[PDB]
Amino acid sequence: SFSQAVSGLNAAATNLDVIGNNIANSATYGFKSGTASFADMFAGSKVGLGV
Amino acid sequence: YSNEQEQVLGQIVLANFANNEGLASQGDNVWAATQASGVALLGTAGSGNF
Amino acid sequence: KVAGITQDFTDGTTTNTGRGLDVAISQNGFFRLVDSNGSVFYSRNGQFKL
Amino acid sequence: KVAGITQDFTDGTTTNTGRGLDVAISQNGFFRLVDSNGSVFYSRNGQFKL
Amino acid sequence: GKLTNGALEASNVDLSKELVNMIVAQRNYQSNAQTIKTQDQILNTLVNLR
Amino acid sequence: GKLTNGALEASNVDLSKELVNMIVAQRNYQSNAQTIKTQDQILNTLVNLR
Repeated sequence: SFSQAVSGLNAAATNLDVIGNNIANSATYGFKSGTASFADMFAGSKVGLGV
Repeated sequence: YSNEQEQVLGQIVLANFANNEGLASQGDNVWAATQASGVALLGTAGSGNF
Repeated sequence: KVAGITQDFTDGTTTNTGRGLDVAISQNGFFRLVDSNGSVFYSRNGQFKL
Repeated sequence: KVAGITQDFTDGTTTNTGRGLDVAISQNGFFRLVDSNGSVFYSRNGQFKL
Repeated sequence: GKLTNGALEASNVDLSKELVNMIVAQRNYQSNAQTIKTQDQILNTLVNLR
Repeated sequence: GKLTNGALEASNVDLSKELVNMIVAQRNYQSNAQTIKTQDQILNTLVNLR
């Protein structure tokens, strides 16, 4: 039960830190932007255990 | 064993009887195969009437 | 009667800990380990250490 | 006289466990089984393994 | 299966499901206490009568 | 590449699009905060129901 979200919390925190790392590296020369790419877990359960 | 191999050291024999009710229980937890029950038919478990 | 305490082998979440030597399986697989006796054991914790 | 101990063969609840080999019936049917003796038995505990 | 580099295998124990199984197991234990209490109650009710 | 001598390359990050992304990620993060709030709220109603 916790599993579903705490991985959701960690995913959204890394998303925010990637956005902040883009904004902090605005107008530094030769920087390339970052975008976090996520993925969902599944298992032998048909319910989905997070990000 | 410490080489990670097992070996068998025995298979516990089981014994049925003609009738069980005619066994002579001796002075402990044992019964004696007698005239009233005949020879015990011998064999392992998981097989037949055992 | 207790026939058996059955483990349930549904994999949990793969919580991304930032450490390096913490490789973990999320399928049927099982890590192989030995101890100082040379006795083989098998596990699924991935937290590893030099 | 004790005429007989008759089981209530209604459908029990189907608790969904995520185990793959936990098939179960919710109707009249019965799982056919044998054991090592070759005697045929019948059950409804569908908890299975290898 | 495949195995991931940095992530670690969390356990599969759902906390809620094991709590609500624990409540039912408690009441199962207390009703087994009720049947031992009624069986030694019937034992002393036929011991106490002559 | 096509290489030029005097001119320098700026970062490819478009800043207002990242402001919009930070708003989306902030409300996503606090929505996941509200789902951990609701799920330890159902865990503590399982606790203090008893």
